[PDB]
Amino acid sequence: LHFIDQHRAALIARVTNVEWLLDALYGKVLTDEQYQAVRAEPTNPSKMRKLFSFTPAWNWTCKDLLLQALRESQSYLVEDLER
Amino acid sequence: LHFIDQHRAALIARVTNVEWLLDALYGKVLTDEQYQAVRAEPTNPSKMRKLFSFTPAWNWTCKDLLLQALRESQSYLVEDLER
Amino acid sequence: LHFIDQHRAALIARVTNVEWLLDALYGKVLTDEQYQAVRAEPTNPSKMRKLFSFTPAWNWTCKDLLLQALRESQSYLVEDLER
Amino acid sequence: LHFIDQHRAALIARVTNVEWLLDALYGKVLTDEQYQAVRAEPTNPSKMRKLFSFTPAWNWTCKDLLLQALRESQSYLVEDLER
Amino acid sequence: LHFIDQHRAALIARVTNVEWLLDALYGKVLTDEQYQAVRAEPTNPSKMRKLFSFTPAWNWTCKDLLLQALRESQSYLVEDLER
Amino acid sequence: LHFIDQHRAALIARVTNVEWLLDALYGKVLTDEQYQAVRAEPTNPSKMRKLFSFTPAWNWTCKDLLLQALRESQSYLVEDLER
Amino acid sequence: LHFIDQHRAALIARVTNVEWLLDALYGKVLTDEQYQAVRAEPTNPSKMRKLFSFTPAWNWTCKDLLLQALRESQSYLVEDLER
Amino acid sequence: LHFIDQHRAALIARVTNVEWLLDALYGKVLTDEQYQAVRAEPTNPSKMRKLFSFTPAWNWTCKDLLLQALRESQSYLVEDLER
Amino acid sequence: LHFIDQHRAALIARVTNVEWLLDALYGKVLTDEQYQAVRAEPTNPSKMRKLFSFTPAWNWTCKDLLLQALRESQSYLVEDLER
Amino acid sequence: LHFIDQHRAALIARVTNVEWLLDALYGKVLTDEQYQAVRAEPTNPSKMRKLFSFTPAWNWTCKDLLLQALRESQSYLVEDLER
Amino acid sequence: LHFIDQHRAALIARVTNVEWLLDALYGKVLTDEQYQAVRAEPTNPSKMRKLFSFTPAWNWTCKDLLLQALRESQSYLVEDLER
Amino acid sequence: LHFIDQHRAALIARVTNVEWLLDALYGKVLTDEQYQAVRAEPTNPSKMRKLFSFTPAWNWTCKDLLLQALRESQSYLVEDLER
Repeated sequence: LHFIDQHRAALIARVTNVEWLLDALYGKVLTDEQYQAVRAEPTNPSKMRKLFSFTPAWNWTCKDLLLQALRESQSYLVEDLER
Repeated sequence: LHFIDQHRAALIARVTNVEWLLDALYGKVLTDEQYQAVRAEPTNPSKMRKLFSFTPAWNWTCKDLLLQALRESQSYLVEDLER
Repeated sequence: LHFIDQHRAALIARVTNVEWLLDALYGKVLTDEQYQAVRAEPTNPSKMRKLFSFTPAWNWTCKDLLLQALRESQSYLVEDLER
Repeated sequence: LHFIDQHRAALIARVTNVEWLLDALYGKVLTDEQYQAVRAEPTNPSKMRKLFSFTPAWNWTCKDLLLQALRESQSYLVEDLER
Repeated sequence: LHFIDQHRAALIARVTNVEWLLDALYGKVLTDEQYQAVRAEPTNPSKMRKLFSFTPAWNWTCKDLLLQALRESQSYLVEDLER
Repeated sequence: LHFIDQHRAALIARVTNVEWLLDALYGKVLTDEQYQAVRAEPTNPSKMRKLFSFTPAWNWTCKDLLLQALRESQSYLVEDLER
Repeated sequence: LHFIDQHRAALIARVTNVEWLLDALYGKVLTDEQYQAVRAEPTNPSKMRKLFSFTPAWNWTCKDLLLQALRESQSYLVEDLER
Repeated sequence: LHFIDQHRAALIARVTNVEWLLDALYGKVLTDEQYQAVRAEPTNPSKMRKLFSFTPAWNWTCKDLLLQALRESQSYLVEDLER
Repeated sequence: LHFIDQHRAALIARVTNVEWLLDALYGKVLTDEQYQAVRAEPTNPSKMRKLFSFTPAWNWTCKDLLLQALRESQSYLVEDLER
Repeated sequence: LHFIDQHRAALIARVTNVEWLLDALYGKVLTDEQYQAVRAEPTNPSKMRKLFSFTPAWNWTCKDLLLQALRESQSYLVEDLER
Repeated sequence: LHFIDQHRAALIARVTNVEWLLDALYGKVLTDEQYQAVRAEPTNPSKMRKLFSFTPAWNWTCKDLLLQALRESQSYLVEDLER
Repeated sequence: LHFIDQHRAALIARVTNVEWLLDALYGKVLTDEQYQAVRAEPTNPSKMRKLFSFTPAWNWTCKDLLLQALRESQSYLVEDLER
């Protein structure tokens, strides 16, 4: 939701489990070519910036899916960002 | 159809899968040179503006083809725009 | 032949063994610089689009060579596309 | 079949016998280079993701072969996923 | 502030962490299209010149935000330029 | 409104997001040919002068639309001009 | 020779190796500035039209050099055009 | 805590019991795939650098867990670093 | 000085670092609009001709600044022209 | 200091312990993203060139830090280069 | 010297060690921005053409430096070209 | 010789002893960086393609050296390819 827009710069610089999020978003939010494009980036911040480059087309439901995936992956990161 | 004329400004700024639409429209609505010209643009809004520059010569059927490609590619963007 | 023009959009999105086709087409249909340019692309659809960008110069024999290479590489993809 | 497309995320994170599947699929579905590429990955999820990267070119028969190999190798994993 | 106007030539040629500054300025001083246009440039001086092309519209507060981002990113470059 | 006539010279020299304004005014205040004519200019001041050349035919509502587009695009430029 | 004048429209639309022809013609038929001007065009048809814009000043020998470069680069395109 | 950030370079080069720390952190700070990736490294400094690669997402509690595991495993190393 | 008026034709055809000179002369001899106009030219000779088009309004000091920038940028070109 | 600028080409081609230098420069001279970018390069000369790409922003103190790290890591290389 | 102008087309198409030449020419013939611009090209012929684009400003000494670097890098290419 | 050009596609796909050839060619035809770049590839066909990427700069003597190394390493492969 609005969480990933409010904490965009911190999420790019601190998310370390990106392949899990990609697997969670594959098929329903991400097409195969976007998945490949994200996976082809060198480093974690590069992958996160590439993933954020697709967000303008998303509605609230896709962002909620990403937030739920983040909660399942890094529960401590979300609590740190909220706090 | 009239959908791409009513939501032109939002479609230019929010469509992120342009190569898929170009592949869908190739041969039927786009020629090879127009395809190359669109692909030569730097950013996604530039590509969308270049593609929209060809629309004055389209009839209802070509716009329907573009709308069907958009529904297949970004189903959430079309629903967000309609809603 | 006309097969690669009739199934262009499906071939860009589904071919996964591109280096084998590049090796097969090297020297007779592809020059060294075009080979390097195709290899420089990040993902498989990007490589396929780059390879297709050279096809306007080809005659029927070059397209037949590409089709034979595809049949030797992915026999199931060609049969799936034909059916 | 559609089983490996429905349970992709769970199959990536839970399959522990990848070499057996590779030997089962060698020659019929996987070429030698793809076999080497899959075997060159560090971890089991990396190998599974690399193997899944080749699936867009497969038809129903190749996926059925993979599912039969999975049933022969992990019979409890398939039953867990089905229920 | 006036600092980025006084040291424009040295800032174009010596800033090497541009993506961090772009993330810092995104959403407040830069729109999405301007962010994409800056990120589409080949080299660091090209990115810096593209970013400086937007400065005529900025007031003092935007330049202060850029200067604070620079201090957080390259503390040694700012001190070297001041000294 | 009269704002764009009072600050004409400063608006020509300082507006850096012209394509967004063109998209906002398209269809309602600008025709297609005028849109292309404005987009064909090399530099930002040239584009702004070309856009201003059409203003003698506008009423208060068109200028209000341009002002609202400016407020949405560069809120800091409008505040700097007013201050 | 007269070949490039009789097949001008098809040569503009089907030549895909333009940099090789430019390197072949450099120094003898093209000056440095003309080479830069041709190379600065976005797409292949644009490059070929820019190159053809210089031909009114050529004699038979320059066109023969261009035809020899074409045969060395694309033997199948020339054979297709002749056939 | 800040202890593992203050002594990062010394902890990379001197920790010799990495499997014990991995077992201590498994499930609560480390997922299965990250555990596998760390275990797949050749040497102890390589494993420690891979483990440190995941740290940017951690909060104070995760670092405290790592420090407590270090105290239980190497009491002499922590005392040597503190002095 | 008179050096750039004596060697105008050779300077137009041989200077290859134009953006550096533009940055050096920005603010002091060139305005923002003139900088944009020079930068918008396609090739290096076109950029140098556009830059030379502004020289009729320059005094000795501006030409001295340009000559000093040339010596800092291309020391071998100036020595070759003098020799 | 000016040592790493005087012996840049020899330092790129002869430094074999790059991870130690990266650990020594982490935090105070290198940010996390730059650290990852350097570590993501294939070979030692590639890593050295990537590290040198960040040097334009450094002052004398950062270069002195790098030189001291080099002295601690390779004492024979520095003595060979000086002699 | 005149060698690199006489064998320009063969040198663009056959030089495979470009980064060594760039390191050899850095700081004396190439500035940092030109080094970055050459380094940002995709393929070896693209890098060679980008490097050759800077040659109009060079005198005999710079070309001799490039020739000496080529002889040290590829001794067999120079001998093959000479014969 | 021309042997490694007549059998390029079979040599890429069938050579299994690449380190021996690299050791044989080190110093005389391969520089240290090229040796590292070839050794950094994942699979045998990747290593062979990387090695072939350096071939355009070789003369007949270098190719003869590679052929002699192949004959010493694989005698059955050369005999199979010849017949």
